Amino acid sequence: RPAPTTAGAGWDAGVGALVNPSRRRGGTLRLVSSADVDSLDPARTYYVWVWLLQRLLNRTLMAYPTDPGPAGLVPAPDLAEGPGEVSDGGRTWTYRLRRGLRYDDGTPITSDDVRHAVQRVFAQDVLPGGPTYLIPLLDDPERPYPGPYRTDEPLRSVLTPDEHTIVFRLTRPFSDFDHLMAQPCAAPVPRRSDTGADYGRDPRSSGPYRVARHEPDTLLHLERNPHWDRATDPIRPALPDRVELTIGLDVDVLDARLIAGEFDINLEGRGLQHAAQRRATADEVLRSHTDNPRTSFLHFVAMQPHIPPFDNVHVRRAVQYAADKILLQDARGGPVNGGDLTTALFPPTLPAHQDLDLYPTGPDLRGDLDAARAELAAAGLPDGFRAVIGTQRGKFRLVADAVVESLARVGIELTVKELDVATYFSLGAGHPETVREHGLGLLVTDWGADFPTEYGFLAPLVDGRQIKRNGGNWNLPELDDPEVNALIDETLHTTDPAARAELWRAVERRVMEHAVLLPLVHDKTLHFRNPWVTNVYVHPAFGLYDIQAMGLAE
Ligand SMILES: NC(=[NH2+])NCCC[C@H](N)C(=O)O
Repeated sequence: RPAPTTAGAGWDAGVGALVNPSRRRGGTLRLVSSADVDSLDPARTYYVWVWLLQRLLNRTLMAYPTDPGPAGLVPAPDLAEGPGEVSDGGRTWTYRLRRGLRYDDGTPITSDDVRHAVQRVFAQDVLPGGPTYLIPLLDDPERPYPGPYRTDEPLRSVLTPDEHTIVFRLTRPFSDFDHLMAQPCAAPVPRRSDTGADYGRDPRSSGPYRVARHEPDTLLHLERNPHWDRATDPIRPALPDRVELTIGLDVDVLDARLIAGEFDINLEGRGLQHAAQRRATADEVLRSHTDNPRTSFLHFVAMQPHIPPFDNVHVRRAVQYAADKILLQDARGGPVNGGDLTTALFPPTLPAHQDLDLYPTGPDLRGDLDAARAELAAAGLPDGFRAVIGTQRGKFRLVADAVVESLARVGIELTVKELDVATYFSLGAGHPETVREHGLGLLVTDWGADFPTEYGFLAPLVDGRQIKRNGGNWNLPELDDPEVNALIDETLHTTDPAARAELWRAVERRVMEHAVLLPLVHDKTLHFRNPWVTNVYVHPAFGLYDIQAMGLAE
């Protein structure tokens, strides 16, 4: 019976809890996406939803557990027997592999294959597209590693004492290393099957499923991996016999067919679009099949000290005070569906999350214009000034327009520069030269961490060492405060998680003191779940349903 005709578990039932629990194996899970995968090479994917799909295809040393609660944020032993063994003050990480495990072709998984996967990341000329956190942590600047296609000498910082042991000797302490071991670029790839640029056409699988067929822009079918051993996998229930992804639908077409029951779940997970949002949130039966989680993305405005007059802290504080947070949230969808207002940066899933509101916007949250004008006077610009805000067409433009309206009230006169959506991070707001070319003193953007920790969340946004001069830059103000950098370094060797949280609170406070980032909202989304899908929950590390946990009702 289609969803509109029978009530489900209830609004938000899959947020922090598991809906429709079952161990029943069998059936075909019908997934849908508006977009094709970015890559089927585990090293070359960045899409959050493809990382989710990778939980079906490939195992890793550590993986996020199948848990809707806070424990879901802590990597658990997967291919490893236990969590990474830390020595040398957070600089050496040792893992011990489970024995006798096999790929889909029946061949053995060994520590050499995990080293090979990590080595492949270095071949950015052949395998671009995935995360590269591992490179600075493992590369010797005095003796650079050119990747495994250009030399057969192994990476010197990665030891394999035997077939079931791997040791990573890092260039610096790194508290969050288990998280890097949970990313798909660290899933084992045996060198014997590594076809390099072509690997995605026929990747090996260590997970419960393997690729049966991929037809670009059309479909992806997965079948069981006959060599995966259920008894050896503490993460994956592997309930369906088959997973079939339909690719390429218009987003409203997708929502309509999903709600009609023609597909079980939206894999891409961008949420219901406006039309279906209205329909679902208004209907008592449809509400019972909907979850409204935080996505852990932050929507914010960045201000760039390299673009006068934004070099002046008082100019930046004036902007913070004059922000109409209500208007800005409304631009984000927000009378009722505009995410969650925030005056700070960390999502509330992180330990360091704190009350921090250095520039309050008045009793109605619409702006403290007196405070803003006083800041403008401090800047020597009491009547305001002219500037340019960079944005994208669409939702980001409505937000930019809300900034224009907000700031006009204190004589800050903004014009809007739109930049190409596709390349916004590579060549647009994410490229320091572009920001200078168009004189973009303000930039509208959003961000989600590549792993659910304070470092993963905040370092790319504020750490001076993370400024990407050639594009893909996420530190838009190009903040390079040695005190912030030093505090971040301290967190990375601090073993005690509580002391670590306090240091991160100091970092976030210092960042807000600089006033280079204006937080707007933490984003939220509406996911629809058909009632015959079992084990549905929003994975706290992803903000999307954990597809791999799902089954089908009898
Ligand atoms: N694997 C992921 N978490 N992908 C989505 C986030 C990618 C990147 N941090 C961004 O905000 O654009």
